[PDB]
Amino acid sequence: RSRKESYSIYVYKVLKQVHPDTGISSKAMGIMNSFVNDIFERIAGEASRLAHYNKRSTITSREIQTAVRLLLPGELAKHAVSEGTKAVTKYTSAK
Amino acid sequence: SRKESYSIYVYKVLKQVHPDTGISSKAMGIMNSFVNDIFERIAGEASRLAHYNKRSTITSREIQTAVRLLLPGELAKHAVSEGTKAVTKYTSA
Amino acid sequence: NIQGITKPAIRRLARRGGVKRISGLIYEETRGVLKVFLENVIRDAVTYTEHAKRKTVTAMDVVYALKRQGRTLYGFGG
Amino acid sequence: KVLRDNIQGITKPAIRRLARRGGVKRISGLIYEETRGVLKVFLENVIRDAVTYTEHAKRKTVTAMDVVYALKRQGRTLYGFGG
Amino acid sequence: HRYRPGTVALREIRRYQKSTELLIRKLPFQRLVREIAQDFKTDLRFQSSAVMALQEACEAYLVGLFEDTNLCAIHAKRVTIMPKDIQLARRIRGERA
Amino acid sequence: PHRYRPGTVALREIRRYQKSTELLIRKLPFQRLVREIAQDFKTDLRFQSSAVMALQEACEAYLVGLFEDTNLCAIHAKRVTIMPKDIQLARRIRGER
Amino acid sequence: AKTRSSRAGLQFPVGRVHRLLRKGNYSERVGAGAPVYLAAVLEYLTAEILELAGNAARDNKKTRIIPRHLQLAIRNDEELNKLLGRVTIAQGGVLPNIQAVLLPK
Amino acid sequence: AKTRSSRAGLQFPVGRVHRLLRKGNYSERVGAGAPVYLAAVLEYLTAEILELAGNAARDNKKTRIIPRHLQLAIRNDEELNKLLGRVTIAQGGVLPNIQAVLLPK
DNA sequence: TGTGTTTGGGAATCCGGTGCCGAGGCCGCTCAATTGGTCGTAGACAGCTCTAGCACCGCTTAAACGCACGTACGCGCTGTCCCCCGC
DNA sequence: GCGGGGGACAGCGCGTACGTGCGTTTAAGCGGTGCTAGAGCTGTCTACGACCAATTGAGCGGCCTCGGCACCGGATTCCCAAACACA
Repeated sequence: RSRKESYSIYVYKVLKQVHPDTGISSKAMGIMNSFVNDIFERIAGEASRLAHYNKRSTITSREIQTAVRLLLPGELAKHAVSEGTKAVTKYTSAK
Repeated sequence: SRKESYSIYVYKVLKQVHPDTGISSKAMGIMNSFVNDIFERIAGEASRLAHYNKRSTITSREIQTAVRLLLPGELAKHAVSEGTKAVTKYTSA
Repeated sequence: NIQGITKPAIRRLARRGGVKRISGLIYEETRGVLKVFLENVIRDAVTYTEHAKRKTVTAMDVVYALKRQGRTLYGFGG
Repeated sequence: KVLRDNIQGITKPAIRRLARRGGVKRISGLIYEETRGVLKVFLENVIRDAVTYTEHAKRKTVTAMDVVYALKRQGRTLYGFGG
Repeated sequence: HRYRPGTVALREIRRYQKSTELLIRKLPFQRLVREIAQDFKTDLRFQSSAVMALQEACEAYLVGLFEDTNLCAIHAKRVTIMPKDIQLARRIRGERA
Repeated sequence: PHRYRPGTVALREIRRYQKSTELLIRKLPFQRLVREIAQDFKTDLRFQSSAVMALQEACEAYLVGLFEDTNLCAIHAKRVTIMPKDIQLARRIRGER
Repeated sequence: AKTRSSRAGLQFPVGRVHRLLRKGNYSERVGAGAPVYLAAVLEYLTAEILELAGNAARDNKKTRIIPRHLQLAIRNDEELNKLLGRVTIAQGGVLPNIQAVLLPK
Repeated sequence: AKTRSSRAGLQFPVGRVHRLLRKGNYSERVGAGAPVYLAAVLEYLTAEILELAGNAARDNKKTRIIPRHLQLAIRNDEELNKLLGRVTIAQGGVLPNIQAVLLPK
């Protein structure tokens, strides 16, 4: 029995937050997993490029933010940056 | 600060091909850009192949598979021939 | 063997594309194009399989072969 | 100085010359404005990325390397300006 | 009786754009993929999901190509799509030299 | 006196420009346009000269390719004059927005 | 012991994203806030798509989301459509669209 | 001490390509034959393009290669054109090409 | 000869029953995330140099602009013939 | 496989909009000067992330249940294509 990794439970939690009385089929969960992995790889690759471009050795939240601005369309990038900066603010404010 | 280029190697190859023809500085810039671009294509594809076979080294086999994926038919055939020739000669000596 | 892609199948594919009227010479063209596409995908997929020492072409190989051409496909373990 | 309404600097003869390089023999009169639109969009898409790449590097100056990188990020790679 | 010509074409356009299933018969496509792959390496085996992925990708590609072909046909002030429309769409897309 | 027929000079200009390599847009207006566009994203931005040169090269290449596809579309419509609808069709098929 | 995701007020796994970044050869070193920021972005994007897809599913009197609903959600939202433009979705279908020229007079 | 390029009969720097592979984070480890194979492939492609560009330059009574000649070489060779299809070349121009419809009867 | 309204009739849609299988929940387990602590170094910051980007001016001439003039191409209209469509 | 009807394609006319050419105006291009903001490089030191051993609970596999959805049949409705009314 191998080890399998997925985002099914987290996608389900987000779905319960958004539409509490709404479920998701297994095919749609597979599609959402594919989407999440795809976006993760896009953002991570762009961030890696940015880190390399500046002759820089570390991937910080600045690189993630810049990669998000580069990849996502304007309004989506704006909201995504707001959400990410809020999350990092809360994470560092607490301890 | 030091700068990296493939200028001298491209010039040597050209002299090996057309021994009486020169090349502009702008054309050397373009040839350097092309060599880089192809290098990144091949190396990125080989890295992809290695990580998606759960494999940790980049061997000549990864390079060869990347060449088949990137290059069109006859170009891939001849490039694979040259790569195999070079690896054989390198390991024989 | 390309003839397995019948006239009604191509007609349906065109209908999903919003095509109202289809000429009689479309089919042999469509077959040609499709065949080319398949060769361009399968080639890469097989290359991934042979590189992996395997003899079975897996859906993951096809997914990477499609992503090769910028035809990213969601829903098959990608 | 403020920079304003410079899209008219892409004159009708320049657009005609570009169309000639494209092998075009006859040009309608409404083409020129359409072209100035298309170009303006292309530029906005490229510059937004170049500027982003410059902001990340903390620089106040957009280099040619940022433009090359933005272009290749749009799958439109350019040869001859480094990189 | 008889339907006005072109009406059933529109009905089928709506019917097939409403649905999502595969429009190619599974077994002829599987035979074709195996036949094509025989030219590259001999005696290959395919998981069913591999053939499913290939079929989905090919159908999506052909539907997009027919969308572009329809655009070309409308542009020439026609209603019937012709092989010249396919060639022009593929040439602009950058697939055909 | 002497006057050439319509379209002769058009072909002559086609041969001259398809034979040459020099940039077909005036450099100063393009530089001003680039600067005024970038003014909307960050104030007080400087540019390397080679950056504007790269931008001009890329823009002219893009527009030349677009005009090739527009001419193909126009010829496809049994016309010789390119029209804005040709540009719109070419960009629609190419996948741009 | 409270998890990194909890401390950042997220539901996506910050620790897992951090592990994937390290074990993905993106860079030699990974900052502390990078997995948090990346997890927040993924969670936001997933929330957007699930919003739009839930709306689309409710538009069909369906309480479960199927690939058709995700496809409609993506193709109907212009910034998502730009993001997922070169992407094909298995069992997705297409948007209902007929050219106005083809309709009868 | 004889260099790796000499031992493989190449003109491209095998050691330099190996260094770039190591300092490019493609993988944790790099085999011995990978840089040799990559250098051979790069040298072959460069030799092909320089062949074709020199021929094109000689076709124009020119003894130096300029970007116009590189563009003509690339755009005239169909497999090179496929390889460098999405690439634009500064000061390259286009192929002389006029549609047969536009020519007078 | 022409404009306009109506009906049988196939085709898509709604509604109720039903049944069935996958989605959602629960449990046991394990292995990967978390804590705490050490240590090395990546980069943040200060600070310093010099280049190359910006602003300006003047002059020449080549290109852009406006306008006259003519013709040739786009577009509408008519006809026919044939080749896709519906069954 | 067949009947037929609409669309593709051919031919014609016309009218205006686009190409060609000429004279005038404008600003691009080139050179030359000067200023300074900022890019690029260097030294420090410090906080921050990698590494490791131990802890544990969150998540994953496996089972089980039932309700959401698929399917079927029956009734509702919704365009359509003639079809004749009637001006």
